[PDB]
Amino acid sequence: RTPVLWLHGLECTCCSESFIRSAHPLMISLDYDDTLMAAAGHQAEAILEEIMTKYKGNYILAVEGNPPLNQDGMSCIIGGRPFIEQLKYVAKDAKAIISWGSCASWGCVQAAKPNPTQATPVHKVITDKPIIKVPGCPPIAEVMTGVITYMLTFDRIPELDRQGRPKMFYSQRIHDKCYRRPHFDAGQFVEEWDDESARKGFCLYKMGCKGPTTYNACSTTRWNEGTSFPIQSGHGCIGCSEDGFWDKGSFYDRLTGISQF
Amino acid sequence: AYATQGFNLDDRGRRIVVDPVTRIEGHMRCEVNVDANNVIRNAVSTGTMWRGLEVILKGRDPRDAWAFVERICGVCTGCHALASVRAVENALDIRIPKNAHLIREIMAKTLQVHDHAVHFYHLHALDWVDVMSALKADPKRTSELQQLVSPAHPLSSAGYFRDIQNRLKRFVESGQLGPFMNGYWGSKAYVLPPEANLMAVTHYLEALDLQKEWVKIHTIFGGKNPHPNYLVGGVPCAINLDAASAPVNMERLSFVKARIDEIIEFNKNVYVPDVLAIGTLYKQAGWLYGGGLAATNVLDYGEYPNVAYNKSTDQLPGGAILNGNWDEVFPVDPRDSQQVQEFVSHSWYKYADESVGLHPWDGVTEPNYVLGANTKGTRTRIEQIDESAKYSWIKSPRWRGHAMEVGPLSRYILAYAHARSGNKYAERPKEQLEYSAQMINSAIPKALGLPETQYTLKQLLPSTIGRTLARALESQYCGEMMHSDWHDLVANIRAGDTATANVDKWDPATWPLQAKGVGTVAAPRGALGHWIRIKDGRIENYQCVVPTTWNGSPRDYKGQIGAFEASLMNTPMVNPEQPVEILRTLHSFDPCLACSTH
Ligand code: SF4
Ligand code: F3S
Ligand SMILES: [Cl-]
Ligand SMILES: [Mg+2]
Repeated sequence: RTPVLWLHGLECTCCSESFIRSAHPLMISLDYDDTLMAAAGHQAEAILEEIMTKYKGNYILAVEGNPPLNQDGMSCIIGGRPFIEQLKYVAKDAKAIISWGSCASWGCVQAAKPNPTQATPVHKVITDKPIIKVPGCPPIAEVMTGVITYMLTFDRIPELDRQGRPKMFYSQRIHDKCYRRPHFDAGQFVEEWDDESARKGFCLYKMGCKGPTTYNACSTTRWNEGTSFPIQSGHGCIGCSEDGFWDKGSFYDRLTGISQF
Repeated sequence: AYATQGFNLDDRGRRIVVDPVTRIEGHMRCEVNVDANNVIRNAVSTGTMWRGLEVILKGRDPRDAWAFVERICGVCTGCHALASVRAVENALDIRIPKNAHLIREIMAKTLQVHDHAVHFYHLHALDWVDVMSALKADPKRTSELQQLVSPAHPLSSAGYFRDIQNRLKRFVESGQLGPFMNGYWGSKAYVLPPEANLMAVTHYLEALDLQKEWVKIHTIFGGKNPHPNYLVGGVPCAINLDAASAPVNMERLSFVKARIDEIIEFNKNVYVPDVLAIGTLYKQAGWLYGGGLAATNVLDYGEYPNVAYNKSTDQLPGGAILNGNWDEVFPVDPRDSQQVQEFVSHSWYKYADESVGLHPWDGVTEPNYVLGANTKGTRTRIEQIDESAKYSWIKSPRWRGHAMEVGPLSRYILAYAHARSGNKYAERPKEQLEYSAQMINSAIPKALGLPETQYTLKQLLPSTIGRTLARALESQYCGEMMHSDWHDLVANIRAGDTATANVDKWDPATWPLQAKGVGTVAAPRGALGHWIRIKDGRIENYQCVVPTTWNGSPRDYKGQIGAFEASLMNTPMVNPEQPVEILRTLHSFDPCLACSTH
């Protein structure tokens, strides 16, 4: 068995919450995760170090959140030391590294302009290890558990795209199979919230939907055991799995050049 | 050494450090000093993260703000979105339609239940429950205990408990203890018998299974959980009852009601009875520590009005109590510059004048990470933090200069005080409190063959037990309320009102050229506010004061301690190398450190 050690940088904890929503599956030895552990303080820190030695180059490091480079790294302190030091220490002997969510993958909200802490994604700090990006704010629960399951079944990272995202989950844009696509194709759009068109489920492009430029499994796998997704519940995609989505203009400003899509 | 708020602080004793504090959200360090008999005489709360979300909002569109601030926290997911849309609506004089109000209330109450129940089982329970003792339980006698604690809970057979115990023993014998590795099991701090421990572990597993269903209410109305979508002026989930093309139709509403009904069963049959049982046994052991500020000063903004935009109809009516005088609830006004203020004297920020507290409309967030002269260690390797100087990323909120506790306990104290003074909207929390006191004092002791006690609610409530109890009661009350909200929603739609968004002020060309607003929420952990200033269509200032900011605050200009530090004071520790009691009390606040610092 291969242990999974889960670290937390600067984060909101959404990815951890998403992971526990997974229905399929509901395998690992989660021997470190600060949010769950019975032990605290020195006793928690000691648990971390025993696993690294016993399973050298045969544990997985999963990272939620990211390290800040400003404030001498002490805008995120663990055990009186900068988080970046813990991250580098644990990364050194990991077999593989998972960057959970948009925070670890790209920066997410704390890296949006003007980024007061110089929050930096994991792959810009750890450059000599196999990494997999699992972006989204948070990612879909079944995407997170699907990644872990593949890695534990096959003892390797699944096929990645050029941005380091698993092709098994991030190969399609939301817009490809969005159920509102026939409305888009017929020029049938919502123009104001709760207009007649909105009550008929017309396409949300003119309300700012970023589905046409966002890769994720939201339109097919959907959320919370396939209950809904943002568009089905009436709000456009805000682009939350794409690098730098907070700084691509207002969420309610439409994409330019509709004919492209 | 110095005296403040009736607490005699003294740092001359043995220093103990807990970093990381585990089983919380986010990053916290705690330090204490203990006397010759291992009693806490000093306590130091340090928020060890900051992201700077307030500064990130500057210059952006107020309509987009909710999505940014929602990412303050994925645990209390959506409460910041609600505060934000309320603040913008307040600034721009926007009134939302009834269906949007009810849907927001249902989403809020769903968060309350999820957050409270998952906290208790997933994060708090291990401070009261010894998981290794559960292995020594008799499944038959555990089954018999389950009948006494909650006869209506159908999952009760000896075989059910026996199967749970075996898979725990298997997990334990594997050698891969995972989250149970190097715990404090067998401490004399744990007082439950084996059967009560196995019962709790069993309900842990039930809670973790069911929590994923409850949040589907957010998924229906808001697209996803965590981080459901909100909207300035209403909700995006447009309605057409009788058709499958709109976000909300009758089938989706029936699905929501089914989830609410499940919630009601869990709260009344599992959660509340467990907390009453555990509370009774720790009360019998004499463990009434952890009151801190709850014994004197509590605050909440007030929430859940029966009639939208009519605060006199708040079903959790708020205000402020001082000096433990429960006969005098003072009104709290989030707009008044002399009421809510934040100091940074002992925080890693800077003001022009740090002898002054700033109301959040004039709030300032400029970082200043610097350690005091008495620090043991260096800037990047802290051994012992210097609480005489700046020691936390959390600001210091105060009300008219007073340090206050916030949270479910504060709300329940305030509700009880209101009911005593004639308020007719607080009848249910009063009933819950009186029922709970009778169970803890009399019915549970009678059933377990323990002595009857005579504690009043004024003695029971200001304690770590009381703080834990109030959370469970609040969960129950929130499930009951949203069941009513659902009926009112469906009735309003069936009568012909399908409106979900007011778009009259959507376009920024309609806005006043400058405006300011405040949105408040009774978030799971306490009193939440967002204060916004808008200038020429953009965010000019955005400041958040969050419940864990109140509770986890460091000392202010006058040296007054906050709720966490006060709650740890005067508590004995069985073993100063095992922080069992520290964690038990800290966890009773359900600390959310990302919330606290934002
Ligand atoms: S623009 Fe958005 S709502 Fe419209 S079809 Fe594409 S993904 Fe769906
Ligand atoms: S906002 Fe995110 S959750 Fe999916 S629909 Fe868009 S990628
Ligand atoms: Cl990003
Ligand atoms: Mg603030």
